[PDB]
Amino acid sequence: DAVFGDRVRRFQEFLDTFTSYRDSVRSIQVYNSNNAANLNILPHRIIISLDDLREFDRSFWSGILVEPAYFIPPAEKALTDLADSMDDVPHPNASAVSSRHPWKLSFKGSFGAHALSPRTLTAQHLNKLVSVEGIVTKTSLVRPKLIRSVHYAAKTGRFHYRDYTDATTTLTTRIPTPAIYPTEDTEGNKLTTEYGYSTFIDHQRITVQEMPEMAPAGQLPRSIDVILDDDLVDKTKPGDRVNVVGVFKSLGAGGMNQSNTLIGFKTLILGNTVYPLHARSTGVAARQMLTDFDIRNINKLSKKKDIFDILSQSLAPSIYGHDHIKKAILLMLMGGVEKNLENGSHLRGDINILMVGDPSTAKSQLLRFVLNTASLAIATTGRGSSGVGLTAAVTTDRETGERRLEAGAMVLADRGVVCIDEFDKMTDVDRVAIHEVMEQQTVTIAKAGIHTTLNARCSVIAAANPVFGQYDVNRDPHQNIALPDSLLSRFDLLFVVTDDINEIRDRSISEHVLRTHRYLPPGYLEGEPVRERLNLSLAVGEDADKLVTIPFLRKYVQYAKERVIPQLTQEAINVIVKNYTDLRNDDNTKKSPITARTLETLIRLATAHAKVRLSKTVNKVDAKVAANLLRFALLGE
Amino acid sequence: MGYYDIDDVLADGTEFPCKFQYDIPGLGYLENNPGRPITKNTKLSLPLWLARILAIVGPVPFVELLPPDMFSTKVMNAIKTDPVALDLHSINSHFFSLAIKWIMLFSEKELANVVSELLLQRAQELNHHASSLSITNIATSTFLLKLEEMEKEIYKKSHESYKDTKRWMFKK
Amino acid sequence: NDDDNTEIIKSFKNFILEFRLDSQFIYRDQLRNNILVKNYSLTVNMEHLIGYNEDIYKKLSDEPSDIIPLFETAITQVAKRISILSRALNSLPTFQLILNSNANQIPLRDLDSEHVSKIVRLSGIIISTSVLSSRATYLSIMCRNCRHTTSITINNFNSNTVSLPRSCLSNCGPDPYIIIHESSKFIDQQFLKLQEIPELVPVGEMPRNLTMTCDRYLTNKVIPGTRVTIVGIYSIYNSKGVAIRTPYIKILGIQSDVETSSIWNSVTMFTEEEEEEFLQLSRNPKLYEILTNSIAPSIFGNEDIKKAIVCLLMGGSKKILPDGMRLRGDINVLLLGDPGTAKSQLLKFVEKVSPIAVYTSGKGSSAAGLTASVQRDPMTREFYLEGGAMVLADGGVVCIDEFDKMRDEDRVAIHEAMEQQTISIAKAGITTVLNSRT
Amino acid sequence: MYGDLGNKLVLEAKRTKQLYARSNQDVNLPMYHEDIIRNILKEVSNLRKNTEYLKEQQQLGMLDDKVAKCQYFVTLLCMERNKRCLLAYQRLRTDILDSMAWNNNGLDQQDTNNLSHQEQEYLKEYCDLITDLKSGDLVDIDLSGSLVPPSDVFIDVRVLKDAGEIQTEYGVFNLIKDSQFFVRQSDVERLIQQGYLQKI
Amino acid sequence: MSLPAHLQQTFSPEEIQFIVENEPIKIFPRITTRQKIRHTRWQLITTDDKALNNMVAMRSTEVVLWIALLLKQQSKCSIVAPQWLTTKELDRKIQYEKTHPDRFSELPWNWLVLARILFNKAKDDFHDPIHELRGKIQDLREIRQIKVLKGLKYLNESHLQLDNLSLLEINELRPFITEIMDKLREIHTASLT
DNA sequence: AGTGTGTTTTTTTTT
DNA sequence: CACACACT
Ligand SMILES: Nc1ncnc2c1ncn2[C@@H]1O[C@H](COP(=O)(O)OP(=O)(O)OP(O)(O)=S)[C@@H](O)[C@H]1O
Ligand SMILES: Nc1ncnc2c1ncn2[C@@H]1O[C@H](COP(=O)(O)OP(=O)(O)O)[C@@H](O)[C@H]1O
Ligand SMILES: [Mg+2]
Ligand SMILES: [Mg+2]
Ligand SMILES: [Zn+2]
Repeated sequence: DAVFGDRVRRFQEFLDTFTSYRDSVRSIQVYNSNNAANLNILPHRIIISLDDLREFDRSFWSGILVEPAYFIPPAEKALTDLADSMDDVPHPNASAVSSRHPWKLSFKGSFGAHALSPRTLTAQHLNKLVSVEGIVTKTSLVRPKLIRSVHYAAKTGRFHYRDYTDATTTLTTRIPTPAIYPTEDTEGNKLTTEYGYSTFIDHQRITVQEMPEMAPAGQLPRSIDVILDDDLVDKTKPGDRVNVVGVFKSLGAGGMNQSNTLIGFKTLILGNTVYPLHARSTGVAARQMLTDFDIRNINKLSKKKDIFDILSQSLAPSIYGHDHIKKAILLMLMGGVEKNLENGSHLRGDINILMVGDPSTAKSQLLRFVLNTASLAIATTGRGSSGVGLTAAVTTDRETGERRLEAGAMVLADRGVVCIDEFDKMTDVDRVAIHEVMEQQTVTIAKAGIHTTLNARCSVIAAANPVFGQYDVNRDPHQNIALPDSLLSRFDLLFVVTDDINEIRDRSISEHVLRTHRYLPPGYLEGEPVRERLNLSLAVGEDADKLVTIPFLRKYVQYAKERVIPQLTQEAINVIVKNYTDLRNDDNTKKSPITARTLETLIRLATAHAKVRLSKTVNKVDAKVAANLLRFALLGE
Repeated sequence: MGYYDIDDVLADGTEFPCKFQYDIPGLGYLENNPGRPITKNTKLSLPLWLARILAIVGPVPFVELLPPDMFSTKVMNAIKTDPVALDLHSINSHFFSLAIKWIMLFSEKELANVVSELLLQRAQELNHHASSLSITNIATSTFLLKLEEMEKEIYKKSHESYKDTKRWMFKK
Repeated sequence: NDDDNTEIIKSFKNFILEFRLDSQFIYRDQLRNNILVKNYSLTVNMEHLIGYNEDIYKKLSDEPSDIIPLFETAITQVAKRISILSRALNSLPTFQLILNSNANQIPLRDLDSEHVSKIVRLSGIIISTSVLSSRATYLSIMCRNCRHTTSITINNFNSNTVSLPRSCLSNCGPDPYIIIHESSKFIDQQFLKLQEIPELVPVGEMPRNLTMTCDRYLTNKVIPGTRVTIVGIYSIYNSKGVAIRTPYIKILGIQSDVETSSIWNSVTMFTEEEEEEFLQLSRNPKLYEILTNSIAPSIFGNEDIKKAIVCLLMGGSKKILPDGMRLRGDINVLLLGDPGTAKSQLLKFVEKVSPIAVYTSGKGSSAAGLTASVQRDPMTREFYLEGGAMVLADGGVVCIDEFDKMRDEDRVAIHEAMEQQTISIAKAGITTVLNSRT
Repeated sequence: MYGDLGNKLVLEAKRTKQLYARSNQDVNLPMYHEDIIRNILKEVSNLRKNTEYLKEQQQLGMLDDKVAKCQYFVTLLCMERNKRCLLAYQRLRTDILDSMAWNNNGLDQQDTNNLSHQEQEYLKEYCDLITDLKSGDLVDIDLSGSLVPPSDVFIDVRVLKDAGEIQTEYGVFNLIKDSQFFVRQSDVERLIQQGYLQKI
Repeated sequence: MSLPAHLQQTFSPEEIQFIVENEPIKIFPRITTRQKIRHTRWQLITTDDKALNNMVAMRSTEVVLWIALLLKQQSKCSIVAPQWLTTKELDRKIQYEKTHPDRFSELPWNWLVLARILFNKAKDDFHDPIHELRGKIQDLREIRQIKVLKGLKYLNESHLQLDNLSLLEINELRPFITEIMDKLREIHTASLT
């Protein structure tokens, strides 16, 4: 332990070098204490970048990489003793004091030399801490691990704590032991096992896969499991891009028990710290940041009436025209209020729009633009997905051993904007399933043995081609699209895209494409091949942390969903009802009797229009704008 | 440095972020809007060959440069973590030249120190690769990709000397 | 004999150190090369070994299984002697041997019950590649109660595996030496499966396949569906039927029967010269019509058609906009016309020209998952995603037959995938999306 | 943006010099890219026109030299950048010219289409100057003499192509197709210059 | 052109060979150029032909290298191996190099080129078996390269010194070394005000 | 008393 | 890995 003690001393010298860390720990402890007096207790997790401490000690920083299993254990021991000597509030929660709260070490930045990828991970670099960012398909459920056993015979007055770290949490590979709890203890003592004071760490077997696009053609994504034990439990859902900082470790004796003997070795990545980054193009994990500077920004424009049109223009800058369509998709993006009632009847604030368009009307790209604009962005085509699979798969999983719920899109759909393309081609069973589950925004999932009902409230855009190649006015719209009005009425907006062509507009489209094409991508050599590289992003973890820019716009609108919650206002109410007067009984045969749905649709549309204005309540301007756009869409103009 | 050097001109041409400390009319053509003049406190990328002079000209410089992400702190962090690992060409095909110009403009020893260290490490690795002779390797090509063009030239000349030697002593 | 074995090791190092041609010791040359780029691997030709000394080669042939580890030890000692200053375990990873035979190749079919544990030369096409599997070059253990810690350095040159240590070995138990998997050093292994010589076409015989193993400097060299001429020792191990054990091969050298180079990492094997004449052909506009005429031999004309084919194969540039959008590069050409007009013949020729994609047919391709089929894995009841044609066609210009004869409904699923240049699947609760650059 | 046109020109020139340099053998001079040259010519003319507008600009109302003269100096910067780019390209061209002259006219892109007139007579007069260096003094040594050290004067050479007899200094020599001939090094070198010999 | 860029950067191995050819060397004649007191003189400006007029078959004669090689091509010349070339000297130098990883041994800079040429032609006249000599000189070359590598760890922007490095190796190393060295110098100068 | 040995229907996918 | 049986 002389080298162990030396590493403890060097880590202490580190803590001395960087006050901010001990300050952060101090802030953590006071956060723990006050919240304890009051919840949401953050764990004893401490985050120190690789680029940190790299300066004062090259040797220690290197040996962390070379032999993490010998560097981090003493480092965390020193972390813990420093914290408990510096928290200075030992008395409260004396029960948990004996159970002990380990202090955990995390990291920031990219190793590069160590941190490359799951596929690039090879045995040549093993027992060394690395980091990889990947998609996780499989997540194992949590199971506590009892490493410190609390057991005691009343007569002894000793309270034996037999602590066992067999395979996972241990780094020294301590010998396996069963923790029998001998009922004789040592001196024939009953040795009652005292529940509580006993450490339990909820274990996770989480396997992470590489990018399909980073994987070369014909190569399946490379998958490797990671372990999380009541320290990093459950930030991430399956199928999310996530960066994990883990050490490459082997277990199972490599399978070389006695003889077959050519079987592979059992290895696995145990990850101390994890940085989830599932945002597209390595963004902010779909979590838009916020600053008071950005807060005060935009707002002054929101007072100006033209801001809504400016936002509409900003959308799909690669597309020409479709300004009303862009306004509609903007209204889509902003989320309406889910009105709740003291019964099973809960009003939906979700926005659902159906659109029919000729092939190559950019609507597919439009759906793609909505995708890359939305946070969740659950999108597919009519042939793209299996309806049951996307809604719910009630098949069992072999590792689980019993019947499992597997909602491909539905559970992914709820609490996020979702998309669907070519719904005419979609399986009719899926169509009738989505029918009335998107109206009620909830699915009973009572199919098969499992009957648990799970909510599915989300905003959906539909882009299905006409039955004929192009919409023919001579044919009825329902002749042009075979999709029944069932839940087709339950689309808050309906859109028809016809690729009719006029010299002025044709020139406009052509010039737009000409500008988009000759334009060399930002920077780069004019004669330079496309790179679309990995960006070699060193920043990992907290290191990663009139026209308007798009991601900035997305951050603003997300901030809006967070903040702006308008309520239906009386003058807006009167405008709405005055419209509805003739809207429900319009003499013109616009087809699709609007009924009671469209009243709620326009309510939501005016609410989101107020959200554009950032007003804490709706305004009649929102109501009349929504009515104007709705009549625009319904007339087909 | 050679006045007629091609890389000299190329590095000079690269635009760099410049913040306008002056609002001077008539220079709108620099923004491709000649009618609209320059306004105060505006950041704009401008060609390096223009840029360094524009920082020079000014009392208060008329236009002020911006600290490049090209020289961002994370760049030096990545360098110090592993000089070999970084793909310099991806960062730039003229990174070393740009650093030279910046240091002549701004004598930052620490930047000079880290640049020298990176150059040294890539120099040992380049010597290893050039000394390797076919009788090609994927890792050597990957390293070539990771290197700045001028580094590639050094490798080319060194490996050329190696090949001349090996053809010389091993055969008439 | 251990001293005799060391003497044989010395003889082998005398081979490598004092085998030269025209004063050139090629072995030290490749040695210093593998020092400069740290590939602990060495390539040797047995013809050279015979020329220097028949006897050592014969000793090799007698029982290569244990001769090879001695040779690896000799190479490691030689590297220590050369690349490390004099008087300056796991400090230097062991070099591993690579061999090229050039002898006859017994067919995979008609392999004898003889030749067990004998070096053999063969060829076949890969049907499957395994993921990497580490192997304990060095093993770190401790005697449990005795606390005695010891080193083990096991080679993959026996049979199956060495059993765990028994007894105290300086009671501590039948296996006191508990393996501490931190100091232990591992090297990845990969398992391979060769189809028997597609050209052999044993009439009425299902193509037999054998398993192989590859070492760290042999693994991942080649992909499935690619033919390789192999030189590895015939190998036998027990699967878990009396006295019958799994036949396989431990490879000492890998050569491509298809002879096609590996995934092109932009390393110019054509070098500056060949690309220079390539640009010269690009410089001369007449060479455009040269490529036009050359395509589709015996077609007798249709030159503008061939020009269109050349342009399509040439690949449309995919531009990625700064916006979330991205200009679609590839295009898919439609072939309509009268039958018996060499159309399918031309498609086959074009696919033969460019193997980045694979020629197929509509009926031959599974209707479900043409782009990528979903199949239930034998050892996982979950229906996994199997790469369909346009997964393979992704990154390649693909020709497929009988479009009209194909059922239309799934062909609808193809236009969306090509339009997006990806393949988005949310079926069966699996939301994987794969690129389709074809 | 104005030098950006020059930037493309100099990138093209660097491509050409890389193409030539990577091949030790002679590279035929690529087509003179007078398109970009003339584009820059109009740009500089219009650049000069804008400089004149700056002078007249002031004579009228742009009298704020701090601003006007700053604008004019900037123009000067742009035009100097363009000029220096053109100088670099032209110098590279001339280096290629000198290389080819030494390798072909001195050691013995033959077509001048890739080459503009001005530089055509430039290279012709440069070759004349090389001959003048050969002329008069230093006539004893070959000004374009082989830069390889001489290995052996007497070497046997097989005739690459049959071209009949060619007179040497003292020995008759018929270039009969594929005939070995073991003689001094001067004659064999000069016939290698025409390539009629081979294999060393 | 006037001079190819590669040529001006460094001396070609053939130029090194020429320079070594300009060196004198000990040989044995097989012709008595001496005329009995009881023709044509060599009359060389670059080298005293008086010695050339004075050879007697099998006697101590020193001549410049290239003429020695020329006559050795003929049957009329016998070459003398250098003393350092002797296997015992080679072994001593090897032992020295192993003894002193810091520095090199005082080899005659042209020794590499000499060994090449003699192996090319003087294979006959080596008293020691030639192959062992080839192996030993190869090993010395390897050791010198390795010692260079450790020096590469210690490359400096101020001063680089090479005590006993051969002319061949320094010539082949000069381009890369000078490029790196001058780049470091430029970096430092830019750092300086 | 030696020492050995055992426990973690559905749903697409064809067709 | 490690604890009830069936003799060891
Ligand atoms: N213009 C032509 N020049 C040369 N051979 C031709 C020509 N047209 C047809 N052929 C021959 O006719 C054969 C018939 O074509 P196939 O390869 O069978 O496929 P195909 O032309 O697509 O016919 P279908 O439409 O599939 S029945 C070709 O293989 C050629 O050998
Ligand atoms: N108005 C438009 N402006 C720009 N591009 C357009 C426009 N309409 C269609 N496109 C182009 O049409 C192509 C196909 O569009 P897509 O999204 O597949 O059509 P659809 O609307 O039928 O789904 C894309 O390259 C898209 O940019
Ligand atoms: Mg579409
Ligand atoms: Mg056909
Ligand atoms: Zn023991």
